[PDB]
Amino acid sequence: QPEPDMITIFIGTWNMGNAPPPKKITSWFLSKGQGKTRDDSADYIPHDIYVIGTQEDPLSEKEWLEILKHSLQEITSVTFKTVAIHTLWNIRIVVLAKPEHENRISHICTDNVKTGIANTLGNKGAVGVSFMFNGTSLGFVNSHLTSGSEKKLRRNQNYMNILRFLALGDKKLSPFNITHRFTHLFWFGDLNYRVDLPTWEAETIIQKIKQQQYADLLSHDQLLTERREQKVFLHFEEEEITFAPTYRFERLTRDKYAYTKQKATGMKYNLPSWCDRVLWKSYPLVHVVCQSYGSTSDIMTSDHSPVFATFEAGVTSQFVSKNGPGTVDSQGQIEFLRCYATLKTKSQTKFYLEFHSSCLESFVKSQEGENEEGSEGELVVKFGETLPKLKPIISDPEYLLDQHILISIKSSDSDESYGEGCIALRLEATETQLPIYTPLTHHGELTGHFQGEIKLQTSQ
Ligand SMILES: COc1ccc(NC(=O)Nc2cccs2)cn1
Repeated sequence: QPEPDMITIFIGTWNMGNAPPPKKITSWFLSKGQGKTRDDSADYIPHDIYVIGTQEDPLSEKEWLEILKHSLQEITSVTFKTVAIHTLWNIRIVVLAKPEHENRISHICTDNVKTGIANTLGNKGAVGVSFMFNGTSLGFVNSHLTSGSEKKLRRNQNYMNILRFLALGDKKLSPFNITHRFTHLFWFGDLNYRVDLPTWEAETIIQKIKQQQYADLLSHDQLLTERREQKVFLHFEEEEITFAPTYRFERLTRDKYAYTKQKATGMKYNLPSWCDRVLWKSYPLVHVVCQSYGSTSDIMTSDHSPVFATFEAGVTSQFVSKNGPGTVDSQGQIEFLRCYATLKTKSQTKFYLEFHSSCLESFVKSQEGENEEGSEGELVVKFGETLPKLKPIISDPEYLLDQHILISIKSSDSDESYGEGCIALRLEATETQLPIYTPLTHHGELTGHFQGEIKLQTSQ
């Protein structure tokens, strides 16, 4: 039975509004309702992995798992296996997978982050799950960020705390946060970004929604605008939104947005907003295609509608050769030529590189680079032709061209990373000098760039 080169992944996010769900929620898992929806002809075809994020979830783990499993069984006639479940307060993540994947899934990690301090610590934060699916690392984050139209900066701070402190994936990748640890990272939740229009425009916004005219609303969505200004979710993707705002509804119908200030809202307006989102970040040149992104119309127990997104995602096999794993394959090598880092830092320490990859036995430290002053005030760290030759464990091009090299640039003085990036080995040619490039980030913010040339030797 051959190993897959693709899987499909369902991502769900639902703020349940502290209310139990209705008896039928199959529309969510079928990607039916508004937006980019799934074809009826696929309804019986199970996804490989279902990842369910809830917020304001009033159920026990047992109660929600029973509902999820019985839902998927009704749809697919498959009894899904529980990969992981993790809850922080009323924020929950469930990962289910087809039984045939049980022996493909390993290295399961869970963690949470609590955001805020004192007043603002006690209900917001994130839960996450990571695991290996054969040769491919998968990370999943469900976050409930700070609420309120006037708190977009707080949400951006919540995001940075979550990506710094959520401990998922391979702990040997010590310079790297979750935005570099995974082949595919999915980040979803009640991100709580609002449509930033005046309160007086509430009825005009409602009109626009009834006409399915979302363009003038999305142009004011705080998540889109903050992402355009590189304030949050740098280097993440989001499918185009073609569904109505998923908040704030009167419960038990979808006919009414409940936006007016009430004692129950702390006298805050809740203009219709796309609070409930799914974003992703995959390593360069790995296949990932969003095949649905939408909201249900028929689940009305909460003041939020459920959101679904589905993806085709490239996966690789757990490669064995006569040589690697447990030795090198002299026939393979990775060379870096004419490489330099450009850093936004004011620091004048010397820097070195670390090269991390599951195609290496262990990470590789470079010699210190040569600092020069760049014209426009920046630091340029030149490595020229000094970088070590990397010795992959397997030289077969079917393996090596699918791999990635994580790069950290570190201070000689403090051994702290000033920037992290990723280079694909999915090259146009082997035994040929080719340009490479990655932006460098630290704590998920832009700190520089790394560019140069690569020369990859495979067994072919
Ligand atoms: C390689 O990482 C990425 C990922 C996405 C992108 N493009 C964007 O982020 N485009 C956006 C327009 C407005 C908000 S965001 C570039 N590089």
